[PDB]
Amino acid sequence: MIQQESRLKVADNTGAKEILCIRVLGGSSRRYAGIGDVIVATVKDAIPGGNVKRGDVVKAVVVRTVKERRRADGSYIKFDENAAVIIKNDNDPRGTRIFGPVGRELREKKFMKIVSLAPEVL
Amino acid sequence: MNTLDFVDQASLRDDIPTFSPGDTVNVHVKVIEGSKERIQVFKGVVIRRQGGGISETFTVRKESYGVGVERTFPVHSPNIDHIDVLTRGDVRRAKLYYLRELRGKKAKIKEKR
Amino acid sequence: AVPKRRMSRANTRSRRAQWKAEAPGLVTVSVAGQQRKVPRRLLKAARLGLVDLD
Amino acid sequence: ARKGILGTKLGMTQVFDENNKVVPVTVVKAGPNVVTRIRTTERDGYSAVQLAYGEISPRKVIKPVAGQFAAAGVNPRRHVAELRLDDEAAVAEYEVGQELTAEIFSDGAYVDVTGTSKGKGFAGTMKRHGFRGQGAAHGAQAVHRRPGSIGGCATPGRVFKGTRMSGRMGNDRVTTQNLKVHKVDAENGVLLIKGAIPGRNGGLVVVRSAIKRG
Amino acid sequence: PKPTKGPRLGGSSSHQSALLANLATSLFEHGRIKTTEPKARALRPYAEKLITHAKKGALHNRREVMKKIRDKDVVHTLFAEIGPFYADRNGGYTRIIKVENRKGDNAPMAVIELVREK
RNA sequence: AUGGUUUGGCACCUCGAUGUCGGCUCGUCGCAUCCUGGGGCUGGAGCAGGUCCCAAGGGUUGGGCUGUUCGCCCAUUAAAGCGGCACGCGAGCUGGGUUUAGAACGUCGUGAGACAGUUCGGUCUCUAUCCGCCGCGCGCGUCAGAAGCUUGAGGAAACCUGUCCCUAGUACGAGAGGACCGGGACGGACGAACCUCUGGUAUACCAGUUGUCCCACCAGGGGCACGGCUGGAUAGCCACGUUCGGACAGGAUAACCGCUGAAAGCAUCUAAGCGGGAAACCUCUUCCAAGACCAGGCUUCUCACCCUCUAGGAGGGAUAAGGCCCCCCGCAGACCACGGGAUUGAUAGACCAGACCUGGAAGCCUAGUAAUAGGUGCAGGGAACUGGCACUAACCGGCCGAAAACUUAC
Ligand SMILES: [Mg+2]
Ligand SMILES: [Mg+2]
Ligand SMILES: [Mg+2]
Ligand SMILES: [Mg+2]
Ligand SMILES: [Mg+2]
Ligand SMILES: [Mg+2]
Ligand SMILES: [Mg+2]
Ligand SMILES: [Mg+2]
Ligand SMILES: [Mg+2]
Ligand SMILES: [Mg+2]
Ligand SMILES: [Mg+2]
Ligand SMILES: [Mg+2]
Ligand SMILES: [Mg+2]
Ligand SMILES: [Mg+2]
Ligand SMILES: [Mg+2]
Ligand SMILES: [Mg+2]
Ligand SMILES: [Mg+2]
Ligand SMILES: [Mg+2]
Ligand SMILES: [Mg+2]
Ligand SMILES: [Mg+2]
Ligand SMILES: [Mg+2]
Ligand SMILES: [Mg+2]
Ligand SMILES: [Mg+2]
Ligand SMILES: [Mg+2]
Ligand SMILES: [Mg+2]
Ligand SMILES: [Mg+2]
Ligand SMILES: [Mg+2]
Ligand SMILES: [Mg+2]
Ligand SMILES: [Mg+2]
Ligand SMILES: [Mg+2]
Ligand SMILES: [Mg+2]
Ligand SMILES: [Mg+2]
Ligand SMILES: [Mg+2]
Ligand SMILES: [Mg+2]
Ligand SMILES: [Mg+2]
Ligand SMILES: [Mg+2]
Ligand SMILES: [Mg+2]
Ligand SMILES: [Mg+2]
Ligand SMILES: [Mg+2]
Ligand SMILES: [Mg+2]
Ligand SMILES: [Mg+2]
Ligand SMILES: [Mg+2]
Ligand SMILES: [Mg+2]
Ligand SMILES: [Mg+2]
Ligand SMILES: [Mg+2]
Ligand SMILES: [Mg+2]
Ligand SMILES: [Mg+2]
Ligand SMILES: [Mg+2]
Ligand SMILES: [Mg+2]
Ligand SMILES: [Mg+2]
Repeated sequence: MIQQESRLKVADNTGAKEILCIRVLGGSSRRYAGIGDVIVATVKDAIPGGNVKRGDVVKAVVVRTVKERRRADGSYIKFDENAAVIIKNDNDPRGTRIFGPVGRELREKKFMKIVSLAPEVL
Repeated sequence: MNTLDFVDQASLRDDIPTFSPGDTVNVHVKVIEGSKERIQVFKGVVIRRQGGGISETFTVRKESYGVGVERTFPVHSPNIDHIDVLTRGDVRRAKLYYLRELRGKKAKIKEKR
Repeated sequence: AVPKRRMSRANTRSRRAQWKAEAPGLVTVSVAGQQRKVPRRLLKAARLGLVDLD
Repeated sequence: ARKGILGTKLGMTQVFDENNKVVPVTVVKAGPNVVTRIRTTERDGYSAVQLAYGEISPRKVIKPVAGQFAAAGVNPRRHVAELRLDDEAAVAEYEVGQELTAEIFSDGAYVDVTGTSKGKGFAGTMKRHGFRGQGAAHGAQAVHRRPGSIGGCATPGRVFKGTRMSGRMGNDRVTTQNLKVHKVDAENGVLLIKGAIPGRNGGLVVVRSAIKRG
Repeated sequence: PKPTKGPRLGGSSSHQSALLANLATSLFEHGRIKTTEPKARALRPYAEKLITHAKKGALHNRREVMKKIRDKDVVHTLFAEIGPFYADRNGGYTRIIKVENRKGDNAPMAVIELVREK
């Protein structure tokens, strides 16, 4: 439920606050991006001395969305506002933490580091 | 007349603790990793029930860091290790729809006395 | 749009050929000593004796 | 072989797995079907079994239908519908007047359910064939939501039979293939299926062994 | 009842509510009333509702009927005569009978009346 | 040499009117194929290529820029095909420029004006007759008449694919790197279906609230002010929601690969024969389908009372099976059609019971001078949901609707 031109909160210690969704990767005319999808985002505003300055183009893995997300037992989970995470070719997050909860689907997605160092997984 | 009352019974789990929209609860998510099971902890706010024979249906949802989180699960959930409704509660209805937008000091779940 | 020409007499009348009225079968009721004509739509009221038939 | 059964949808529900998941399910009460005729190839032209199920007051049932049922030797049934066989092997195991029940299905066997679709009434093109709505502003003139261009121009100078445009949709036979079975009732003829089969509460649904997978 | 499916009778919720209130008022004030049968079928639910509410005579119930029909005369008559008058019978207090189609617009006409047999 | 697509030539059709570029919606076809499929060769170790052959089943980006087509750029995918179709499509829409009337700039002209130079704003009409097409009905014939069930000629629909693991870091390669065929799982877009979950909507549900008018007064309620504004949600409908699908297999083939083989002691995939061989064809899957006039097949019910004409055939009645109308109606529906029921009955509506929603009715009482709070209590109220209830409405029922035959074998 993350779309082109959608604002995203940053859930990492890079120095990013607001970013734009470039697209949803891995699909011809793919149209939505929910938690677990590797999507491409651009930095719109960032910390002055942060690790990445605005205008850079980086890939992100969406984690926190205002749209519910299913799970095996029919569980639907709503969050307060969409949140992404910055990542590069090796699929290693460019930050060293995460603020706010996260979703268990990342473990399935094999981004072990994120959920392993997350403050809490739900 | 829900001709499935008698097929519902064939799988309906006994000892159904009561739970009300707007109670504080916890759940356990039996998850397998490397062919191994485990138990975790989680808090939530059952927002709605939908009783259905064996289809009595509901979820849960918590708050943290100024944000919310849920879990949806059976009345007779074999995944919920125990539906430990923390403190019995009520709310303005049986279902908290406006809970998706209240922020700060607006969105909690009342505790009855 | 409009027509390109006159539609033949026969064509117009053929189109007309299925637009007509129909006649039903009436019903008599013996109430109050009199038999009046009412479509079965009314038969029970006819028997009871309150239907406004001249 | 290519067994078959009629049944009704009375609602639809979900069950909670021993696999520990949750699955939606539809209530297809499979009343006991009764064989009221045989289709022997040598004397009819093919192999198949006649089926009927239900209850109708004798005055509600036509005289010829009642006579046919009597000659069959079974009580009146609410409708009649017959399924086909694939070989005389299954044929030899069926016999006029025999009663058939939901027992015939062993769990884990994919199934196919088909029946009349919902009554949608006449439908606009956009809803029917999933068109896209035009620009509803920037100056549409009573054309916010209509089909639009319809073919070539003087070549082919026609409108190409088959073009998908407005036409009353729904309310026709439809089938859903490869639906996992979930629980077979025995005492009171009930059958639970994952998914959402077509039809309507109180509608008529015919189930049969799945074709694709098995 | 079940909702008036097509373009509803009058063409607005307020108009329907009013029209029906006045219709019921007239029906109880007179005891029999001739109108277009479709309006009769639509009205039947409201008259039956009011009769049931009259079934028991209390301050709450009469406030209810006042809010519903807004005519103190008809409320009084309903609660004083019809209410007790229909204690024994249970449901189906009115009877719909059709009459000749109206001349002005041919619209089907049906005479409606409360069951006066009991 | 081919095609007729670009720039062109001719002026044969149209000046008593053939609306023009783009965009939008919708598409349809060809194949000189973009990917997906199958092959030949490589300067083909492998991966990854290059090239040519068969193949049109399916699919084939979104944005910034400009009116743009185009093109560049950014970033994805397997790909971002080339074209024909009045440079597809204004009696389907837009008018952004082209293309009137004002004005202006530069330029040409003494000039009025002009400039396939630029710049700002500038009326887009039609109730579908016919063909056509998407659906739904009426009439008749199917050879006594009816209710059902079909077989199936014959049409239609669908046909896409990515990623990851195992074989295996093995064959291959010095190393770097990294196989083929084959399975399994999870994905994108697309389609069908559905309301269980999550949600949307919710105008007979409820409540809060401003103004006002009204109901004799107040207390309480109602009218109106986009529902007066708001917050909730029944059912139903629906998608973001969930289930499923694209096959497997088979037959005959393309290109291609072959075996045994003389013409021509050899050689030779071939002229005799026999084989393999792909999303291409025919079936397999689903839907329509006996108006299939070649009108099919299988059951069950009514299958004999007349008259007359002038006996040749025909005209006037009898009806049952069943149908129609009628009534109540449906999740069926534009009207029609279809489905259900019509007393020996649950079709509808009330009723009861419940669920559900709303969340604490009014009245009284108590505390507070009050605005209010609590009890009376899980209050009151309650559409479309679940079961039963003849209480009302659907009937002492009318009307349509029974066999010329000929020839042959047994
Ligand atoms: Mg649809
Ligand atoms: Mg649209
Ligand atoms: Mg206009
Ligand atoms: Mg408009
Ligand atoms: Mg010329
Ligand atoms: Mg000419
Ligand atoms: Mg001319
Ligand atoms: Mg002109
Ligand atoms: Mg034009
Ligand atoms: Mg043009
Ligand atoms: Mg070719
Ligand atoms: Mg290839
Ligand atoms: Mg090559
Ligand atoms: Mg091709
Ligand atoms: Mg195809
Ligand atoms: Mg073309
Ligand atoms: Mg053109
Ligand atoms: Mg075109
Ligand atoms: Mg063109
Ligand atoms: Mg037009
Ligand atoms: Mg036209
Ligand atoms: Mg112009
Ligand atoms: Mg101009
Ligand atoms: Mg000028
Ligand atoms: Mg000058
Ligand atoms: Mg000059
Ligand atoms: Mg202007
Ligand atoms: Mg114009
Ligand atoms: Mg016009
Ligand atoms: Mg016309
Ligand atoms: Mg065929
Ligand atoms: Mg919603
Ligand atoms: Mg909604
Ligand atoms: Mg309303
Ligand atoms: Mg007042
Ligand atoms: Mg007052
Ligand atoms: Mg009050
Ligand atoms: Mg008012
Ligand atoms: Mg208004
Ligand atoms: Mg509001
Ligand atoms: Mg819906
Ligand atoms: Mg040779
Ligand atoms: Mg050789
Ligand atoms: Mg026939
Ligand atoms: Mg009959
Ligand atoms: Mg509620
Ligand atoms: Mg109800
Ligand atoms: Mg009901
Ligand atoms: Mg007659
Ligand atoms: Mg003859």
